[PDB]
Amino acid sequence: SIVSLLGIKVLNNPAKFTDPYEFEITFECLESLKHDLEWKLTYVGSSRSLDHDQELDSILVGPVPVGVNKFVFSADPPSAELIPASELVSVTVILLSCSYDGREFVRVGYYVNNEYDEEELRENPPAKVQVDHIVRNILAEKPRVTRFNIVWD
Amino acid sequence: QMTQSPSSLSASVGDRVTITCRASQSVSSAVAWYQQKPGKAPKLLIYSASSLYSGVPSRFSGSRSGTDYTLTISSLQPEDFATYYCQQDGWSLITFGQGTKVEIKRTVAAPSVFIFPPSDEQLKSGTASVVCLLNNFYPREAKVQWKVDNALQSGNSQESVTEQDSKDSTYSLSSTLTLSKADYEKHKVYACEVTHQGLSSPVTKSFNRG
Amino acid sequence: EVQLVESGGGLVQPGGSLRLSCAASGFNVSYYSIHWVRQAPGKGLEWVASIYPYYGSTSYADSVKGRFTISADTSKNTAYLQMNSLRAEDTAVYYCARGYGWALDYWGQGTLVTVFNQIKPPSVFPLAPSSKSTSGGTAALGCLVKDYFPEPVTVSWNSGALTSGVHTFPAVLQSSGLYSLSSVVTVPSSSLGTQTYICNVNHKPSNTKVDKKVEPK
Repeated sequence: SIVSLLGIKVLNNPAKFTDPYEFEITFECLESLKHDLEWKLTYVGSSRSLDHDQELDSILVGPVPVGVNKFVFSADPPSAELIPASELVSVTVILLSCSYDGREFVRVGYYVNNEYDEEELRENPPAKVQVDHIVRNILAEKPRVTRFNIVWD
Repeated sequence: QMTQSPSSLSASVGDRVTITCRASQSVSSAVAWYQQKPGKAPKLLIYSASSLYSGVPSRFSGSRSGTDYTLTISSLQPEDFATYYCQQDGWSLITFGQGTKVEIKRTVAAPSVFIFPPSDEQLKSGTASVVCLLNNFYPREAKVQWKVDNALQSGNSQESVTEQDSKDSTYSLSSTLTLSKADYEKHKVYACEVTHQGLSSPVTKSFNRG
Repeated sequence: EVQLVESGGGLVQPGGSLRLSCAASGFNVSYYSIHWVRQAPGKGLEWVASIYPYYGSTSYADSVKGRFTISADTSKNTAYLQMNSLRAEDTAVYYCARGYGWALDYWGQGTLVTVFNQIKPPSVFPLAPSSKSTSGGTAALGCLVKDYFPEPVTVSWNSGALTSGVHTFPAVLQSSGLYSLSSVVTVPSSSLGTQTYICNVNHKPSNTKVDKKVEPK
């Protein structure tokens, strides 16, 4: 691997469902690359009969200097209209990945708990979901990292 | 948080096999499947419910319905007889299923039944172990009853079974009846009575003395 | 060339402690989660503890919480399991494994942890062949390896020259808390008392080696 992930911090946690995800990412690039790096955030929800996946946001970073790199990725929140009501207040996953020329080489997975912010709503969840009352809590200190060997240049 | 059944199944090369685990949550990312053979470390097959791990044969696949997760082997190969484990990597805890041993089918084979009195060396020490050997039988299910002067024994025997023989796929079993020397030397007829599908009626192997 | 190599396992009494180590080769532990999973003989896999990268945050099984601590030293590229307040039920092979997302990709070969109250060498008795152990052209004979602690014992026949027709059974834990096992072999009945049959029993915890010649009766 030409790129090593050195640190990753969620800056705003817990947060509203509709708040952007702020990831402070520290990495090192060990030699010059021809292309930019593409950071992506993916939502994965699990309902009874299928998963729902959403590409939440992506950003191209480059040209990448050799050595240490650090930035905050502020990723757009999910499109709630694409998520079943029951899944909006469930445990879900987000996957933060980096790719090179379209090839994913690192993936950082997080558990996320979503619940209503009022006792009455938690115990009597309404038929018509009230997204402004949903709070997310990312399990930010226990990242689930996967690395993949890729072709670089 | 994670339950697996059954503990074992018997199958033939060419069979489609499925093993299911019930998880506490439906999060697909959390579930993985492993293979383990005796004397070796586990090997990852499937991760995140349905992703095939690098280098693993395509006949292994994983799926999810609700909180039920299933490993499918599309057609068992000779090297696939092993124990399979599911895993749930949860919010707080990792839980493994109890494991499912996939064993190989063969035709019924009755045990050969042999009996061993206690050695004089052991009796001198104050104990008597009487051993019944059931050699090379199939299937594994068998019942061994001990009788001393025709009295059925309870609570004073233990059994051990081998794993399937790699050449003929049979099992063997040893049952040990343990008595004090005084009790052993007080009775005459010691008998091992074996019930097994391959025997038309229970077989008894016995000897006299003590 | 990814490898995890566990060490530190050994014999310990209840209430004592051990430190296991997991030396990583072919990768940097700072980029991965690391896990300890144990397995008692003939039993299933039981997760013990996990440590996560970047934060060094940790998770523990309920059975070990407050007694075991997992850690990592990234400069030594090693992970550790400090096991305090050991209990008999902690006896097992302990594997270190590398995290692969939510799964475990590379597992070490394991280190054995044996909790013992007292070391007891086995007594070895013959299972003598007789007219009660013959069928066809063969006879069964064996050795009973009784009342030892802890596991394991190893058994061979004729110093490893005899392997065909051998069944060495799993040890059983007796109600006394001591183990017993038997090993048997099937041989030609015409050979009894002419070809010698000797069971070689090794019990490393007590530094015991016994050879027992089994004679016909």
